[PDB]
Amino acid sequence: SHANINAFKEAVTKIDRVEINRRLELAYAYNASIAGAKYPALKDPYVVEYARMLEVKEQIGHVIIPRINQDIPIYAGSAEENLQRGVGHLEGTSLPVGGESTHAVLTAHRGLPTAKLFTNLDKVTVGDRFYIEHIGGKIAYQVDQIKVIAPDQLEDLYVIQGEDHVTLLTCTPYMINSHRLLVRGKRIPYVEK
Repeated sequence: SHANINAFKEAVTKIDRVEINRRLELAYAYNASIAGAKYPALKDPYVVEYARMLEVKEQIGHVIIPRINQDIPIYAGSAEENLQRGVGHLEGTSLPVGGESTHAVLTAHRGLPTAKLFTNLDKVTVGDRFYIEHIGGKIAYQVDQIKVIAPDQLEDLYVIQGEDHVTLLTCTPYMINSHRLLVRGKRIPYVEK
């Protein structure tokens, strides 16, 4: 739950520097591929192996949003039962390891009584930060843009060359769900410790 986020942190440091690196390289190449593409077409999210190099205890990292006090693991795919445990990554977009010309897209449900999750995302504001902890470390984002789009539209979801973004996508307005809320971070250097 919050308990399988620790399964992550701990299991990671049992993987040695070399192995970690090899996996990271695979993710980078995957991202380079997407960078250079010409367009995947992204099935709006409303097994999956594409991100195995990143998977540790069936998760690909976790995401921390301080403003809403969440720390939620991230699972590959927008799969139906995975969105009950945490955050799903939209296949077709960059893998959430950052780097020049990336754009990862993460997504989560709102208003599940037990989970919570992205329900409180509307409370997030340009200027807040959020952080992504994956096999090779923590990376940090600062919300530069906030947008509301019809589900048909996706142009905002694609890689912007030269730039490094992560989008936290959810449905909106609350309990109406006719459009999508996009909360966009822009990479900043990590300095929290």
